[PDB]
Amino acid sequence: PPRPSSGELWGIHLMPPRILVECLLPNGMIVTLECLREATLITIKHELFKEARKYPLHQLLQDESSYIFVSVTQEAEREEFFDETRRLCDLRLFQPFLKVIEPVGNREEKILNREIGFAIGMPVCEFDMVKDPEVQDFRRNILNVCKEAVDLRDLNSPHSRAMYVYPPNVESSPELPKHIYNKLDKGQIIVVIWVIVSPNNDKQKYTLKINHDCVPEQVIAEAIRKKTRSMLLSSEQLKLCVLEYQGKYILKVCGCDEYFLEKYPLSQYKYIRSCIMLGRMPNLMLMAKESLYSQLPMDCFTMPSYSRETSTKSLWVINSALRIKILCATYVNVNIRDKIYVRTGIYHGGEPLCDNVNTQRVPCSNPRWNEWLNYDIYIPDLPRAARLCLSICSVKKEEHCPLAWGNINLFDYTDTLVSGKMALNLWPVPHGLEDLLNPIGVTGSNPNKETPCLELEFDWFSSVVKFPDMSVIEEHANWRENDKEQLKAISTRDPLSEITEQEKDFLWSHRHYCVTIPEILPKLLLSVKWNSRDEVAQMYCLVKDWPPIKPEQAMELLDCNYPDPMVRGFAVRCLEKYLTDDKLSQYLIQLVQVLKYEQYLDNLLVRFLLKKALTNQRIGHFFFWHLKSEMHNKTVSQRFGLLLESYCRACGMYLKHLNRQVEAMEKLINLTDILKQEKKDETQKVQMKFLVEQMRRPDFMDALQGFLSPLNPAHQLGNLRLEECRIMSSAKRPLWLNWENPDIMSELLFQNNEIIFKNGDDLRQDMLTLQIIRIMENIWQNQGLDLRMLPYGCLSIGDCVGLIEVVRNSHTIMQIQCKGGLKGALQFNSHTLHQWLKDKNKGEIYDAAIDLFTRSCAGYCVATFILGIGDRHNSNIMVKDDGQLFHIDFGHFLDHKKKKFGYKRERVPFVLTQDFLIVISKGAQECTKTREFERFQEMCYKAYLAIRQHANLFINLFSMMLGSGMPELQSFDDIAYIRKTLALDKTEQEALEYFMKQMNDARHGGWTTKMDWIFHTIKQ
Amino acid sequence: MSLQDAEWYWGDISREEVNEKLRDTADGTFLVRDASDYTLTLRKGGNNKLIKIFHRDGKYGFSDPLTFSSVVELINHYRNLDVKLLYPVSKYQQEAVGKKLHEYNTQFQEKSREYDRLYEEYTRTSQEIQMKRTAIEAFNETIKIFEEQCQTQERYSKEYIEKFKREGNEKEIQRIMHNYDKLKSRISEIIDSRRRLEEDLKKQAAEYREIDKRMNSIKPDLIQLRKTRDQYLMWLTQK
Ligand SMILES: Cc1cc([C@@H](C)Nc2ccccc2C(=O)O)c2oc(N3CCC(C)(C)CC3)c(C)c(=O)c2c1
Ligand SMILES: Cc1nc(NC(=O)N2CCC[C@H]2C(N)=O)sc1-c1csc(C(C)(C)C)n1
Repeated sequence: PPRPSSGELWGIHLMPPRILVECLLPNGMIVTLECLREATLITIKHELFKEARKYPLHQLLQDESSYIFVSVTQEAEREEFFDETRRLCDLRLFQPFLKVIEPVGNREEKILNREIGFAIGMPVCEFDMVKDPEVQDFRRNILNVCKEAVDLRDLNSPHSRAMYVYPPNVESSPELPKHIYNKLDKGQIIVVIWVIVSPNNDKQKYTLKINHDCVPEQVIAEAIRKKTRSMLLSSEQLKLCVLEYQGKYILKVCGCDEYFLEKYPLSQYKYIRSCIMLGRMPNLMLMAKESLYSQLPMDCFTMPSYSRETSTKSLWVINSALRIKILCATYVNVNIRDKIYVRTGIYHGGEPLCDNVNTQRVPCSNPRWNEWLNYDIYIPDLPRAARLCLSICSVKKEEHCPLAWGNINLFDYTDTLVSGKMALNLWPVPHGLEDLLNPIGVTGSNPNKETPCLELEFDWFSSVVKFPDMSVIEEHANWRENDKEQLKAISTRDPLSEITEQEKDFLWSHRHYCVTIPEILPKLLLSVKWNSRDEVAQMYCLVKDWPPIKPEQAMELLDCNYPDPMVRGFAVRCLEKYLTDDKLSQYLIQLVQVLKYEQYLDNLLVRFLLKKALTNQRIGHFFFWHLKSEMHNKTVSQRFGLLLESYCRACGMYLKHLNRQVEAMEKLINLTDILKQEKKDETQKVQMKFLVEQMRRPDFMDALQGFLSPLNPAHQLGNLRLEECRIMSSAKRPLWLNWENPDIMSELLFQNNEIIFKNGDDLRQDMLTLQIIRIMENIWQNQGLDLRMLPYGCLSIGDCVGLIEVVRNSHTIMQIQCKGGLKGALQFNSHTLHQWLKDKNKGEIYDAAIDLFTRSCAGYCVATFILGIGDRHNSNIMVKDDGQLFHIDFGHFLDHKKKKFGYKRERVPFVLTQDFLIVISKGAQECTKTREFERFQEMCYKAYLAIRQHANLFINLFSMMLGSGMPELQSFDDIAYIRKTLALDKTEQEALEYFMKQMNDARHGGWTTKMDWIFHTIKQ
Repeated sequence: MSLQDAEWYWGDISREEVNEKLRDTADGTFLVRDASDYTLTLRKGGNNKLIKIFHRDGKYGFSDPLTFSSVVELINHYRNLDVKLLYPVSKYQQEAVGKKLHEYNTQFQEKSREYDRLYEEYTRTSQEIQMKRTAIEAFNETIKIFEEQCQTQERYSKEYIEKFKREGNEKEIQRIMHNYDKLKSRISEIIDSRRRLEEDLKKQAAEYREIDKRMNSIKPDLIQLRKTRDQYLMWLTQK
């Protein structure tokens, strides 16, 4: 069991400066020794063996080198501390004692397992103790994918390793939209390649003008030419110079660790494309290939220590209906304020296969049924994804109610069918769950064996049942006109569009034609009757030979509506062939969340994701963090922890950097815990006093300086600029942290790294929002609509704990109004925004900054409408000095639809319509109607329609993010909001009227209302 | 039989207000809706099926051969695998009865608050239990180490102790015995801290189930207080 707090001892957040430590010596002598809380094990051992010569049996003490410290951690394990640099407080001790022993066993294995356990947040030994055969079979077998990935890493010994660690950060397509192509000079771009010439860094430039579509090797060649111009060489001599030394060098981004290792167009690289769009000049750095491969570890992979006639008929042979016995329940916490019954039912994912059957009403105090329930369904008609959802409910007849639920996969991971006696510990009911069963609920028995444990007996047949192999299903499978107008219209309707029974059977009938229009496969699968081996067998054979569809559409087949294994296998194969690494990073959140839905531990999706994580560290990093940030939840803990064990046992030497990140986050969690709990009611001056005091201590400085930012491990975090670090005003007690950028030329990118660490709020909302904002900006730019967004980084690292990128030199409109000053006027006056933008952008800069403002503002307005985001006043919208607008605080989904009662959204007043209308076109008291506002409107309209054109994508995104128990993402009814904002039922040209009407209404409502500054109440 | 009779017909009420109007209901509970037109929502197989009614030339039907020219004859035809319809969802289900709809909502919110003032003290208790479970596990292993430490003593020492006795040095062995005695003392002290933590374990295991019982008593009420406070459409800012 993982430890509950990030304290240094059990129930103490911080060790007092001086602690008494009971040292158990290797001669059986106990010696209490006063240690400093920050003291290393080295010095503690030294001062122990010094003051231990005072105690008897002192001659037996060997050299202190030949001994190692051992103790009990807060996880309740024996940690043998092999690293003796570690400080006392960083030991995570249960209580302050230290046993001194001599080393035993293999040291390498002990160390590696301890590092894996630290990374996870759970000691690895707990997995060894687990007895479920599926768990150990997964642990053993998944190493196949691990070995394959490490083999691909060492396939090209020098280069492939570099590709694994520093994969090319590129866009999906090299095709450069034309409004971007125009931004550069006649099809080419200005670039600056730098060279570091000596150690105590001197620097020399090479300003090149290069075709925008050149590969890195070609850029290096042009730089070599630049240098070998002053050189005295023949024409064929220059030729031989370049030819031989083209590929003896490599390019890096000045100021971060992103390298141009692959043969891509320079514009396809995200950094250079960014430079083009933003008009900034790319600053690269030349570097000898040897000078990089030297800094690679050569990390290998070695197998762990856990890598160590029966009568069977097929399921197609059994003739009977499914029947299961309900024996008894250990206990129920009933008040006897009323009779209970066991409601059961067989389900194929969300929907039940047959009709739900119940047990009899029995005494509440004495719980026994012992009754053989029959289910109205045929046994061979069972699909592969069949499973049993059941629950214990109560009565007053008058008022039903559920108490403890449970789900079980009706087949094994081996394909065997359940039979005989079984005990299932039940799970509790979520806070606001009033359903009689838990269908979407996780499958399997409760690890907590103390909660209610139901016992039952499934039907035992003559032999051991199994689900038939695919060939038998194909054997079974082997037994017009023109209605195509519809097929090319129902395949274009969003996933949540109703599927009528007429259309269901119309699709199932003309199914062998559907292959022509492959993207209709989702809808088609929903129109199948899954409790029929007949239709299931036919559909299987259609699935196997189905045309690969675009990856964005195949993701749909991985959400909850499609639980059949062949469907998911098809989607996984689609991803394996057609999905780019770029978008795999882009959609990783949904891909990780979707692992939960799969029936069994070992499957095709987990293997695919683990392989791609062990093949690309930019995937593997966020793969790791997304899995670790869900280890707090017990329902997923085991699956995600086993997967994390698999990854950490193969990622190689990045594991140590991950450990550094974990260590740092742990210290931050603990510090904020103190600020929130113990020092709750202290003034801010004293909390900041404590903050400075505690950060300056060496355990913190060492632990939280020099590591990779989890927000983007391409950024190194250097030394803390403490004078900038501060506690934020927010009640939840955040931490504003500032690092130097250690990069050799941090001058050419990030001067300062600034991150917010907040311990309090759930960030999954913000994360999903920003990811969607990012997707939208991508869509608009591919369609030649230059709307510059700012989807700042955000990463949840644990239960309501995460990180937030800071945007340099940005301010809230609240600020700009106040920050701009009073200037003699108690009131900001609302105009001020325009004059603050004018005071920071003068001359010709003014017009371009205004363009930036309007282009950003339009996109953010459209996105704030399409997505259910309200609460948009002068404290959520921010402006940079160059004039880029961007929104923050994406806390609520789908317009608080879950929240409150549901009778609003008829009227929404936007406060700052005038304040922006002044910037979007200067002056002119009538800026209700100017040419520039007309251009603003056209932009917003085009953006709205552009998202509407791709709507299915966002529907699928939200539908995949239903695995996460998010506040405003629980049922499809939630997701149905964007169907209304986009008006997918209304025709393309009716939806533009929808949008324009809503916008006009909000604008005028804003013209009238009053803001009441601080509390933002109204006056009308 | 008319355009709107108020027996099984609603307007364009969303799909969110259908599933819950026939959730966990028998094979039958049905209603008529509108489409992007008419719609028929039906229940069978433990599932919710959706059938469209094509209305062209003022006529209605399902299959290809049209067999009706009105809305309400269609229902009674099949009413008495096209399985029949059973139970309809009535429209009139319970002078200016609006003020009374405070007293029935004031229960829910307060009964929600009192449930929230319980689920919190359920979660807080729940995790607090697991904490103590692990701490006992910690103490156990800690004890083992000290018991192993004692084995190290009564083995390395019993060669010096049984060497000074044959040499004459009692108050040297008295130091070794003072040490061993303090070692055993720090064993019994840990055992007692662990026994007290098991006492708190069972205290919290009883308090936990009391919280669970109270929740099991409260829960049936909140669901029934959900259907009593339904709103009336078309009216603004009722409190
Ligand atoms: C200049 C401006 C105008 C608007 C609206 C009021 N006007 C139009 C917008 C587009 C096209 C035409 C008009 C028109 O009325 O002609 C803005 O709306 C929002 N919101 C998003 C939509 C909400 C309902 C949530 C209100 C908040 C934000 C955040 C703005 O920055 C914004 C800026
Ligand atoms: C994106 C983002 N950028 C920020 N930058 C700044 O605040 N500043 C930059 C230098 C001056 C200073 C200022 N304006 O006071 S905070 C933030 C942000 C994102 S979510 C968030 C909540 C804490 C409100 C949740 N906050």
